[PDB]
Amino acid sequence: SKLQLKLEQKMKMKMAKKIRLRRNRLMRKRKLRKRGAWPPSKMKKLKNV
Amino acid sequence: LKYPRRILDVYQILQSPIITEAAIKNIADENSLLFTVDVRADKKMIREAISNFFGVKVRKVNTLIRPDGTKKAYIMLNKEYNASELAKKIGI
Amino acid sequence: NPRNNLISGQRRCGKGRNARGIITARHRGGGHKRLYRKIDFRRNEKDIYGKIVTIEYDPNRNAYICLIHYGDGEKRYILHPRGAIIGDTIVSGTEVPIKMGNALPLTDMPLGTAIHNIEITLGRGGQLARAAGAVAKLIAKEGKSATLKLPSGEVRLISKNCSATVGQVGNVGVNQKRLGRAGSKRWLGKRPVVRGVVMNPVDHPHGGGEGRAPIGRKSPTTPWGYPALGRRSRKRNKYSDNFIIRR
Amino acid sequence: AALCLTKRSRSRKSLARTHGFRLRMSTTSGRALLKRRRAKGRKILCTKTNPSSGKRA
RNA sequence: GUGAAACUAAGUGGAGGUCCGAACCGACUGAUGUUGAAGAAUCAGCGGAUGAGUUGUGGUUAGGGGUGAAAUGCCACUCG
RNA sequence: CAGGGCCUAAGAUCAGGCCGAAAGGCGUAGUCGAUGGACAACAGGUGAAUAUUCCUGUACUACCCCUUGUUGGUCCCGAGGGACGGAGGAGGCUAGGUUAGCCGAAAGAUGGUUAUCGGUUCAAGGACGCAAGGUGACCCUGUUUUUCAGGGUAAGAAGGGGUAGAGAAAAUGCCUCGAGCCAAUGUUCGAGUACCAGGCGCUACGGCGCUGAAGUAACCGAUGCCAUACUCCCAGGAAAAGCUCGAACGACCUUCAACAAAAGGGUACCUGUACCCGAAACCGACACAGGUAGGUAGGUAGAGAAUACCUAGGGGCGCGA
RNA sequence: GACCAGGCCCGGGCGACUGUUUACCAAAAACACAGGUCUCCGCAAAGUCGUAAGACCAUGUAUGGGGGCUGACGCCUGCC
Repeated sequence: SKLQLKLEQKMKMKMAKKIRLRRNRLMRKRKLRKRGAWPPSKMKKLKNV
Repeated sequence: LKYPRRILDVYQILQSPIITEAAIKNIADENSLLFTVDVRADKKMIREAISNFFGVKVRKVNTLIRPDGTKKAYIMLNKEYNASELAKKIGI
Repeated sequence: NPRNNLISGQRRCGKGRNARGIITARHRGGGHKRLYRKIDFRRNEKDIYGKIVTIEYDPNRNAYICLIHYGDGEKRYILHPRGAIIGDTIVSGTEVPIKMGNALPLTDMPLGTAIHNIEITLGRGGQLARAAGAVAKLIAKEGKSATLKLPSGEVRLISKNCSATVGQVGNVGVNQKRLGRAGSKRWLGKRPVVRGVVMNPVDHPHGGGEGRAPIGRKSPTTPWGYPALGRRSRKRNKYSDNFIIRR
Repeated sequence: AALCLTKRSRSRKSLARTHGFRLRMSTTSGRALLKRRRAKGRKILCTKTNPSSGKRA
């Protein structure tokens, strides 16, 4: 009974983990768009500079 | 009630096709075709005025303004309809 | 615990000085944002105890403030006095005994006591003697007044039904905290003041000529013409509640 | 350092919030200015911008 | 080191309105340039460069005024 | 993708309200107002002028339909959160760089020599998961307390959960369970019948056509991520909406209507998009030895974004002899 | 070994100092400064702008807010 509760809390940990990591990676992508340095074509072409 | 954004005389929402060579490139290469519309137009009003007057499912409606004032509309039809067999009927 | 949802947020922007935009309170500008602290001057919860959990630095004040809870679910800030033991319990009310930190109306108390936060009339938040060491004493009471020696060397009979937080208010050691970094005046949002001799006659009345100009006028004046030594700037008939100026 | 040059690359949005038609019509004084512009015969009584598009030319 | 103090080796730490010096900001000397390349700059060095810093964007104070770390300075190459 | 269809700061306009010869001044609710907060796309190709926009691949948002349950649901209200400082240096790694391995070619008329010359590329996203990094509470033992070895506590983490007061959520007080937690990085799919050195066939000699090898390891090491992570200091570091939770009171609609999901399909609002942008196109009247916010930061020598010479890329400064 | 890359010492005057100042002839010994002192102000505060309503002061309360002069620090600051 208790291990199933630990699996429900673990499932809450997976759902909230995927949501928080999704929000974090999208906000990193917005922080790199706002500086003007996000798209890896515009960085991979400017690897030499 | 279902209002549009603006009531804009729907039998005049399209003005003229474009007969440049790049338009024929869009026909043979894109299954799309080129119209000249007025500035007061939509991706919802032009898109309805193609599936009714022509009888063709239109895929997308890529619009742009042109600095002489008038508006240009690249309309891409569905895969089921060739734009070349529907453009020779009009006169392209 | 910062971000208490009691710091109250939106203010008028920094140490402002604009009435219509004209400089009207001079030498202001600069520093941090200095987000204010909405503290509980007028204690509207009487006869319920409350502990003390945090002594937070209010950047708006010269002293500190403290976060006080209650037995019910609330959070307030009050001025903590000198002697605020962490975890000590304060309680406002009408018959609450005298302790360094709690509040009570000015009637139900003896005379000759150290009190910081007093009221000048009923209903107001808190007016007098709330700086970083400002302590007001009581001379004996009267029928509906109370002669109170507030920390200017000044006595004042006052309305007796006024709330008062008994205690000597702490952070006295700002008498000796030196500003010796010499640009720390600018961190408080206080621009440098120019002096009247070294201005022009269009600006100040002591706009001089060659050299360190002597003061020239019969009296040292303000930049708006009034004499700036001895001339008491007080309306002749306002209250007549003060007994003697004693200054 | 810069030069003693006055106008620069300020956005036309902020030039239209100051010298545009709205702050020119929000006062009795500015609409009196438009009495003098329309009374003289100027083809362009304000210097503005547009929130949608740039120029039809 | 004494029953505790006062004080000191040694590390750890990274404070400064600290120092040298780029971007950046500013303009101390000298030469050039004076119908100048430029209605205030070029060249060689120069002062600050974690701050009382610099700058973008959106604003604010308007002339019997504003603003001024105060020069009658600045307020569109115009300011007693 | 950037703004508007979302939100507010400074500030502006301010219904009513106060004031004032007029014009209008003050000021609350409210509404505008990005330089901020919220929200979903990357790689290759095409191309006289367009590419996160067009084609192809894999995705992700916001609603509808299709299946299970519910009788209430939405908004206003109550709350959490959004939500924030400066400096400091140490870790863990990525981006880039160098070297080595591998693959292809190479005789470049010189004394010798292959020691030489080019590739060694891959994103967003979907899954699985984190240590020798930080965090996890107290005491003894061994070691420089430390990385670790060992014992005990019943709270001592991320987190949940019960209650008690006028107490739905929250907050406060009490009790209990949980030894782990956090995030860059990472493996696989995407992803090769792509890209790519080379050779193979014609030149409008401007390029197209067919085929295609290896595509790994280690040392450095970021000013980029972890990271609003810790430590220190005073000069004490925005607001609102989106989001999440929830009783009473208040407005509306009610059964195949509303709400919450699980796969699968459908649908995709306006404006900006060229070009110059350390400038001949902007601002200095000039195709003016001047100015203009921000981003990317290769090699060698060097502490270094100075300096000297160079790869990429771009020029030879629009009078010459 | 190129480019790059502190000249220093001994005295004195002034200003303690870092800074700010006359955009386009003066960067200073000038202004500011930390510190000192006098003086006004009890909150319906003083002071400032406005005929007024009102606003800054200040969502602060004499250890605070104006205003005058002097300018760290050390010794003092006499007579009328």
